[PDB]
Order: sequence, then structure tokens, then C-alpha cells
Amino acid sequence: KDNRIFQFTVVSIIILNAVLIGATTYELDPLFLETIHLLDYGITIFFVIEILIGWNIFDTVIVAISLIPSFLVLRLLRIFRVLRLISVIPELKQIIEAILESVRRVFFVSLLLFIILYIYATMGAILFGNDDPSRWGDLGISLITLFQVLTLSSWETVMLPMQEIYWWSWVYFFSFIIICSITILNLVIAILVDVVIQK
Amino acid sequence: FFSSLKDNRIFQFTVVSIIILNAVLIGATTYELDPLFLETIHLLDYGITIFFVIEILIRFIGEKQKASGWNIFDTVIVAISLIPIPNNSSFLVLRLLRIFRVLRLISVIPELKQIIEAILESVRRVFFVSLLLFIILYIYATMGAILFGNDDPSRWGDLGISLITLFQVLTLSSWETVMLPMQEIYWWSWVYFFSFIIICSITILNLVIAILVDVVIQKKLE
Amino acid sequence: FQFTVVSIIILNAVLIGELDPLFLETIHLLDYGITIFFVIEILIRFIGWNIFDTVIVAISLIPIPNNSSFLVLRLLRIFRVLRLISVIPELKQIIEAILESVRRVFFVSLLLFIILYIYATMGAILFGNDDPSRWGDLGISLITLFQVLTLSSWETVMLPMQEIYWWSWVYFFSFIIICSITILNLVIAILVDVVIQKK
Amino acid sequence: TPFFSSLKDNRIFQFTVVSIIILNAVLIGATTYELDPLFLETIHLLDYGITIFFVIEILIRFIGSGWNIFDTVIVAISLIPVLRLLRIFRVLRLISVIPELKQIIEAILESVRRVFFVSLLLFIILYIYATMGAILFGNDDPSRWGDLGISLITLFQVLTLSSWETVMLPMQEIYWWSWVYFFSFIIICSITILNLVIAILVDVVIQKKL
Ligand SMILES: CCCCCCCCCO[C@@H]1O[C@H](CO)[C@@H](O)[C@H](O)[C@H]1O
Ligand SMILES: CCCCCCCCCO[C@@H]1O[C@H](CO)[C@@H](O)[C@H](O)[C@H]1O
Ligand SMILES: CCCCCCCCCO[C@@H]1O[C@H](CO)[C@@H](O)[C@H](O)[C@H]1O
Ligand SMILES: CCCCCCCCCO[C@@H]1O[C@H](CO)[C@@H](O)[C@H](O)[C@H]1O
Ligand SMILES: [Ca+2]
Ligand SMILES: [Ca+2]
Repeated sequence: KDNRIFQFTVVSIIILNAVLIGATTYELDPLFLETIHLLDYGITIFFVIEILIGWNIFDTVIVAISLIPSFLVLRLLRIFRVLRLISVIPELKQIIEAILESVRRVFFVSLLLFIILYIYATMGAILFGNDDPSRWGDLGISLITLFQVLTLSSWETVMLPMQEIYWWSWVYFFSFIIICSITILNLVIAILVDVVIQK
Repeated sequence: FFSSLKDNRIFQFTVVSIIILNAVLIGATTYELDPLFLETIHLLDYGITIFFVIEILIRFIGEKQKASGWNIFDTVIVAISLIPIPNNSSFLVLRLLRIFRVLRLISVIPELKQIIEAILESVRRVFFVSLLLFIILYIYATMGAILFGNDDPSRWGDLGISLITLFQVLTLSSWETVMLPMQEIYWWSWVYFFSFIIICSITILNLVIAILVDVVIQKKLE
Repeated sequence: FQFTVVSIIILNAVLIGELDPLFLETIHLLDYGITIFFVIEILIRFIGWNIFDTVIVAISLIPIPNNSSFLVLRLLRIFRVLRLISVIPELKQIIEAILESVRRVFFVSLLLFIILYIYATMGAILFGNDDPSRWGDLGISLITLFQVLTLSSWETVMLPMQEIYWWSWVYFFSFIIICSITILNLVIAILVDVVIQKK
Repeated sequence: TPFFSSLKDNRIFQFTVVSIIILNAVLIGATTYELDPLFLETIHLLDYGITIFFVIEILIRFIGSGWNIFDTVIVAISLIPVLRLLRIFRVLRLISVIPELKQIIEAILESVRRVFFVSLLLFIILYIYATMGAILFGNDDPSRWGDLGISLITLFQVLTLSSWETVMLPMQEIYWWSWVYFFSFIIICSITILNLVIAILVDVVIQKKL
């Protein structure tokens, strides 16, 4: 089953058949397409067998849906047909299991992030509530905003408008940024440690 | 009966969920939702904090000598999250209680306290590197408020906005809009901005490495 | 003691933006003398990287279009600047390190791809008709989600869909969260293969 | 004469001395019209008292290496009343106060060799690219691809992921394959950088633990 090459030109086929669809085809060497689809099929076959004889549940649910040759049912089929890539390249499996063990830790630290944001978004909706309501109006948007500021995406747009109405403006944001910036750091480290010990 | 349930992953997940939903659903932003469902979620949440008050009066009757920074944290977070009970409340002290109500999450999950102790530890390093960043910012924000001051006082008018500007640049946020105007005057503009970014980058980097090795010494390899 | 040479090559590579009366030209002809002792040094060795030092040093050996062509002028400048790797050896290291990372990176990229296909679909279906400029087809759904993936001013992508569709954030936020965790794993995967050599 | 060679080393006297440098560093001086005149005046006086104190310290420990040179040259400059760049030097006596900034600056200077090298590599990538796009998008959008200078500056902005769609998108609607140019560029840079971070890490643990 394995072999690196094969699997690479197989990633190649799966992908190219996942990305053809379909508006970008108003013209092109249709024997080329015949062959890409044929091959694509030959693959759903390849593992549809190896299966014969936890991740096998997934393997066969996938391969089964990828077996089938509507507007949404179509797009789903596109999605599972591309999922069979995982069955194929078996390092992707070990990797997915790695993520999954990252999930507990990430879920905790994430709860922390939620605490931090809720605080800053309450203090924020209360502070910036009526001066710029599009971001601090209610608590939900307050959080969506603080979440933009967390990821440092054009955050000066949120802050400066408040900085010319309230001198202490940066203290709010920088502290916020800095505090979030710190705990992510411990998330990372924690996973590292948990990834090493677990060995 | 009670000493047992605080250790269940499914209970902690549903409870955490209820706490969050209870702290986020509010208040005229739901001026239309299944009032039956919110009624249920609130009634529950309060039920939960009842369940904590119980658990802790227990751990208390327990210490054979009735006399853990937690104990204080915990019973204050809970006493405060208990009786007061706010909602869509106009100003202004309850608005803030909502915050301790959500702080209960730490009471509901051990690894939260452990993670927090871990962070408080990372604070020494983060603070000294924060001094070094201050120095760098001050050097660049001064060269800057001197060089760029009469050209764009929007961002280099005084020392203060020069620093805010460079903090905006440190995080790489739309920094092309801070520099790119200086480039169409002073051709050296690039040297200034790039050097400051590279330097801040190197220092933040060495910080991360610092902390990483501190934790790493504090466990494995050996 | 190398530095100087880096200086001549680098300099004579970024020099067109009205100075150095004719010292510009000393740097010219002199930056040309550099290649020749590699055209020679390379001969001096006999009885892998040489397929690179040879092709580069050699394409650096070719002269240059007068008041003419300009076609292959620029390609030539690229090779002339590529000699830097031939002379600096620590760069040959760096690059062997990079190419050692290329495999684990290839796999985790396949994975980020699957996430981007699922979200570019989920998302083209949801937002396809409210912002075809970002969501019209797969193509820009993938460019767009990739801009989000790099957190580059991504609140411009999401905030429109947040006026129309209350849940927008669940879509975008999970998209980011998922991506983050997976990228995270990779680093810690790589930053363990390398220490593996050490023990 | 132990008083000094034994006072630069008090946690609390330190944080005091930083608070004061910093203050008499952030205050100076877009605002002194109203604020307790006696108070800012005081702040300058004791700030100066501080540097006088450091001068006495050195002499005193002297009487009984890079950091004595940087410490001597800085406390030396700080003693003075092209030159607006005076006040800058003084802020640097913080590093003379706080052993920790000394240790951290030392470790950063260890970072430099590898960083210079990787920056070479990234210079080479940015060059190949800014050249390729200097040709490709020069006649379509030239306030950022019109010459090597702006192609390199512009590719640096892309490289820090800052507002990058604004560079790439307007080329995307002229050329279908741009995504390939920008996306591959970014992936490359990323890979090389990740190899920097790690290399520096390895470096550091190889400075002790095996
Ligand atoms: C990891 C931390 C994640 C925190 C992000 C939570 C954001 C919650 C935003 O709520 C939303 O607020 C909108 C503004 O009114 C409402 O329109 C919408 O109905 C509501 O769902
Ligand atoms: C890495 C740490 C860097 C922290 C940088 C802090 C800089 C704070 C800028 O000061 C502020 O400048 C404004 C400009 O007008 C004033 O309005 C305001 O009163 C003043 O507080
Ligand atoms: C980390 C993996 C992410 C990779 C992202 C894949 C990019 C797919 C974009 O497709 C492009 O869409 C354009 C929009 O129409 C077309 O013009 C163009 O022909 C087509 O090539
Ligand atoms: C990782 C290293 C990559 C950094 C690349 C540096 C780009 C050099 C740009 O030069 C600038 O070009 C402008 C355009 O003409 C001139 O106006 C200006 O005078 C000149 O300084
Ligand atoms: Ca960014
Ligand atoms: Ca040892």
C-alpha cells in the first residue's frame, strides 16, 4: 500500500479532482478530465479494499461516501472525497491524534482566555459603550472586538478612536494584549511539555 | 454524596457550559429568544453555585483545625456569585458582579488553578523583557518624534503617541501605513522601521526561549 | 572575516535606486571578479552542492545585455545574488535544516488544506450570495480563508457576514482556532525532530 | 566603604530607582505648565541624584569587561546637562541598575550570529521574489513593484503578514496565478523562520544541558 511516490501522485490526483469543480472548466482537454476522474475512482477503490481486511469506522464511512459518483449533497461528496486523503497518507493520522491530545489543554487555556475577554468586554462595553457602539455597544460585539484585538488584526482601529476620548486608552488595550499574549505563551509551552512527557 | 461529582468530566463540561451561556446571554440583545430555555439556564446556573456553597461548607466542616489562597478566592467568588444575583441590571455595581459569576469557572476545574500558578510564574521573565522593550520603544520613539515629528504629528506629535505608534508597529498591525508615508520623504525610513522590527522580534524571541528552557529545566531531559 | 564579500555581492545586487561617481563601477567590475575565484575554486577540487555552486557560479560567469534585451538580465541578477550561498557556508546549513523540515511541513500543509476546503465550501455555500467577491466560488473562498488563516485584517471578511448572519463567529472563530492548534502541533513536531539528533 | 558596592543590589531600592528614571523620562517634557512644579522639579533633581550616585558607585568599586565600559560610558553621558539625543542615553542606566537586563542583552547578543545568517537567506528569497514581481506587477501597480527598492519593502510588509491581501488581491484580478506567487512566498519564509526559532533554541540548550 505505502510507497512515497505513488502516495504523492495520489495526493496529486485526489486534490486536482477536488479543485477542478467546476466553473473553471468551461473548456479544457476533456480526455485529461476523464483520466483524472477515472483515476480518482481507482483510488476510492484502492482503500475501499485494503479496508476489507476507531479509525476504521472513519476509513469506511469516508471511502463509502467517496464511492457515490443535488446542491448540498454534491458539496458534501466533494468534502468526503477530499477526506480520503487521510486514509492515504498515514502520517496525517498520527498528526490528527496529536491535535486531539492538544484539545484538552487547549480547552482549558481557552476557558482562561474567555475569562480575560469577558472581563475586558464588560469593562469595555461599560467604558466604550456609547462612544463607539458598533464595537462596544452590546457585550457580544464587545467580545467579537476584543477578539479581533487579541489577534492584533488592525487593532489600532479599535483603540485610537477611544484614545482621543480617554487618555488611559492604551492601558486598557496594551494590558489586554499583553495579558493574552502571556497566557497563549503558557498554552504553547504546556502542550510541548505534555507532548514530551507523553513519550 | 457531594464529595464525588466535582471530579466528573461530563459534569464539569455541562456545568462550565451552563456558566458561560448564563454569563453571555444578556440582556436586550436577547429581547427575543425562547424565554423557557433562558429561564432554565439561569435557574440552573444559580443551582450550580448553590451546589458549590454546599461543597465548600463541607471542606470547611472538614479541616480538623478550621484554619488555599483558593479557599479565600473560592469562597469569595462563590459568596459573591451567590446571593447578589443581577440581570439586564442598570448601573452599575451588579454589572461588575457578572464578572465574579463567570470567575466561578476556576472553582469548577483544577487544571485552571494549576495553569494560573504557571502563568504567575512566567511573570518575572515577562516583566524584565518588558523593561527592555520599553527601553527600545523609547529610543525609537524619540529618534522618531524628532525625525518624523513635524511631518506626521498624527503619530509622532509627542513622545506618548510616538510610543503608541511603535507598539502598533511592534505587533505588526497595518504597520505599512505607519512607515510607507515616511518612505516618500526620508529614504532611510525603511532602515529605521525594519531595524526596530527585527530588534523587537529578536528580543521577544529570546523571551520565549527563556521561559521554554525554564519550564524544561523544571522537568524533563534529566 | 567573510563579511566584506557579502557586502560587495549584496551591494552590487541592490544598486540602481545616482551616487558613487564611478566607485559604483569599482563595485561593478569588482563584484564581477568575485565569481571568477569560484569558477576557479570549484576546479581546484577533485578525485551535490557542486551541482549548485557550478550552475550558479557559471551563470554568474555570463556577461550582460547592453542597450539591449533586458530579457534575461534579471534572471542573471538572481543567479549572481545566489552565489552568496556558495560562499557563505552557514547558509548551506540553514538550507539543509529547511529541507529537513520540508516533509513534516508538506503533511501538515495537506491538513491545513483539508480544513480550508471544508471551510471554503461551508463558507461558499453560506456567504456565496452576500459577498461573491470573497465567497463567489472555491478559488477566492480559499484565498479569503487563507487571508483569515494569516489573521491579516480578517475582521473585514467576517464583519459583513456578522450583520447578516448572527452565528458568523462560530464559523470564523473555529476556523481560526482549529488552524492555530494544528499549526501549533507542527512547530512542536519539528522542534522535537531536531533535538532528536542531540538526545 | 561598602555602602555602594552593596546598594545597587537591593530589590526595593532598584524598583524605586527605575520608577524614578522612568518617570523623569516619560514626563520630560510635553507637560510641565501646571503639574506640581515643585514635584517635577523634584523628579529631575532626584533623577540626577541617581546618576551622581552611580558615578560614586563606580569610582568606589573601581578603587577596590564590557559592562563596566557600557556602565562607565553611560553614567558618563548621563552626567551631562545631534544632542536632543542626550536624554536617550540616560534611559540606558536602567540596564546598569538591573542585573537582569544585563543577562538578557547578553543572551540576545548570542542570538545575533544565527539571526544574521538566516537574514541573509531571507534576503535571498525576498530578492528572488521582489525581482520576479518587479517584472510581473511593475506596469500594473508600480507604487509597490516599480523598482527593487519598493518591491523589497513591499515584500517585507507581505512577509510580516500585515495587511497583505491589499498587495495580493489587486494582482489577483489581473493575473490568476498570483495566489501562487504570494502564497508560496509566505510558506517559504515561514519554513525558514521556524528553522531560525528552533535553531536558536537548540543553540541555547546546547549551551549547557546534555
Ligand atoms: C475564545 C473566546 C471567544 C469569545 C467570542 C464570543 C463572541 C460572542 C458574540 O455573541 C454575539 O454577539 C452579537 C452582537 O450583538 C449578537 O448579534 C449575536 O447574537 C451573538 O451571538
Ligand atoms: C512595551 C511597553 C511600552 C508601553 C508604552 C506606553 C506608552 C504610553 C503613552 O503615553 C500616553 O501618551 C498619550 C499621547 O497623547 C497621552 O495622551 C497619554 O496621557 C499618555 O499616557
Ligand atoms: C494552505 C493551503 C491553501 C492553498 C490555497 C489554494 C488556492 C486556491 C485558489 O484557486 C484560485 O482561485 C482563483 C479565484 O478565481 C482563480 O482565479 C485561480 O485560477 C485559482 O487557482
Ligand atoms: C530582509 C532584508 C530585506 C530588506 C530589503 C531592503 C529594501 C531596500 C529598499 O531601498 C529603498 O528603495 C527605495 C525605492 O527607490 C528608495 O527610495 C530608498 O532610497 C531605498 O532605501
Ligand atoms: Ca498580524
Ligand atoms: Ca548538564
